[PDB]
Amino acid sequence: MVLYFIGLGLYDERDITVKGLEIAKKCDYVFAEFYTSLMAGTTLGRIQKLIGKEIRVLSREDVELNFENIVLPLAKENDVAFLTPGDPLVATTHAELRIRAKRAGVESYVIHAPSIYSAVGITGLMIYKFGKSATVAYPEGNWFPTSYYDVIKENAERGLHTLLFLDIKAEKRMYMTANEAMELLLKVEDMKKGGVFTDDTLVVVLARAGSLNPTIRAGYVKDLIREDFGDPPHILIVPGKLHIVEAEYLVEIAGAPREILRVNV
Amino acid sequence: MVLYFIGLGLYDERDITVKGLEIAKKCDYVFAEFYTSLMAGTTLGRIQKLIGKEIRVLSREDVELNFENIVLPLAKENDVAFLTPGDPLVATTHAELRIRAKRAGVESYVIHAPSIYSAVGITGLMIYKFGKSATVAYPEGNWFPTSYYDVIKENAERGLHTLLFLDIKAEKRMYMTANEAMELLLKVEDMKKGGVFTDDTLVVVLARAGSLNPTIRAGYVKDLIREDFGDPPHILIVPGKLHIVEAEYLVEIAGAPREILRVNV
Ligand SMILES: Nc1ncnc2c1ncn2[C@@H]1O[C@H](CSCC[C@H](N)C(=O)O)[C@@H](O)[C@H]1O
Ligand code: NA
Repeated sequence: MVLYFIGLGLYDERDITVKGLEIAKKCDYVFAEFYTSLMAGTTLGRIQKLIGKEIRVLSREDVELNFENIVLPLAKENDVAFLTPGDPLVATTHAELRIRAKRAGVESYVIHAPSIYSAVGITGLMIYKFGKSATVAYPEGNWFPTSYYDVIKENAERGLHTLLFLDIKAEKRMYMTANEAMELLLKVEDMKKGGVFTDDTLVVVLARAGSLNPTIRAGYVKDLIREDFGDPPHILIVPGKLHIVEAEYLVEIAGAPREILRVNV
Repeated sequence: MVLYFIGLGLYDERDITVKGLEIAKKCDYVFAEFYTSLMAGTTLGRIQKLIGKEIRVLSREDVELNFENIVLPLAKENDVAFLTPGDPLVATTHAELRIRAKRAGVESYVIHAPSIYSAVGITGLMIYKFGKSATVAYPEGNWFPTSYYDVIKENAERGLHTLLFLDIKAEKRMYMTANEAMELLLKVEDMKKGGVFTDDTLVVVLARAGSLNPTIRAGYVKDLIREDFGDPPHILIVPGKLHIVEAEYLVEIAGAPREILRVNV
């Protein structure tokens, strides 16, 4: 009679919360999806071992189309777990899945886990200063999306920080690097000429959040555009005017150049 | 020989990540603070039991004024952990404590935990649509804080949602409720008369996120301002222009007025 939406966390199989692990262990069936995002620091096998249950993986179609035929039927007479990377209902559309559960007469509960939305606090950037978020998507064919450029403009205009999710082809396990995102943004700048993103723009890169050894770097596009930030996933941030405290953290912790203490404050 | 910033989670001792627990179990000394947020579903004892270590609780003054005198000295010869509610670097100034660690020659690591900042995803409001965040602070003496009113205005104009952290006076066991936040906002409205927060404003309340049965409610201020949302902690959200899919969830899951289903395009 119960369906548990359980967050897997940021990076590896230890990023799930104790609550989520123990509940997953007591469930009769455990499902998981890896199409909204991936757990770059672990594997299905490792996660299976930790939980001590076989995990049935579901595709985007299995969920978006046949969630009530695959998952809900079992949740009617058993305790079922549905695992997803990060924090459940975060940057996803699983929210409506709770409505599907309701109409099928199934109870559902959410077991939270860290999300990059909050994890980016490790960059030293104050959380309240973040504005609207966006995703940088790969252009393809005759399609060149640029709305993320406008989000940065509107945020920075109000002194707010912009969290930019980088394109990911989950099924193919292909990551867009921060380097690629920067190249894309410069190209967009060249087309819109808004003065939003240039070689002089200060950016922050967070790689492998959740890992004990994440890469946290800050500097101007001209110097970071070709830097190696390590293995994905990469997250790009375009800070607005930093607070003194923010800049100091970037310099002391993210190796930012002293120059930001006077140019970006 | 290192210092661990470990988040404890939203509600109870089990909201810590498995990563955080295993690491905390092997530390020589464990410190903590419980003034930045309220974990309404656990106690110091339970946390101590789970981690299997005695925990020395610090006050805001101990941290802000003497962190390098109390904690850092031990971290020079031992493995030390500093525990906090939710995520240690979200809506706190703890980030700066990493700079102090550096100067003391102490390497520090951060272990994330579920945060209210991402847990709001359970309201059904899309996380990317949130703008600048703010805190509703208790007025003290002749001093009546009001900036949070302008944050709402700026966000709403942009059709963005506004997350409002509520005040907390831990040493006095005072936890601002959504009801008090609302009362204060109506007062600010009467003064600034910007038409930002009135009896007809649609709001969302999330209480005790992290527990299995949090209170999730959406509705007009006139109807919710005197509603009982249960024990603290609470957060208040003033949504921007709602997406049809956000409205549906608010209605089906948060008991919102069915009329919000009719969005004015
Ligand atoms: N479990 C919870 N449920 C509802 N609100 C919460 C909450 N935990 C924190 N809050 C909100 O956040 C405020 C504290 S600010 C500190 C947040 C913490 N660092 C975190 O990452 O979660 C509380 O006063 C309340 O307004
Ligand atoms: Na945000």
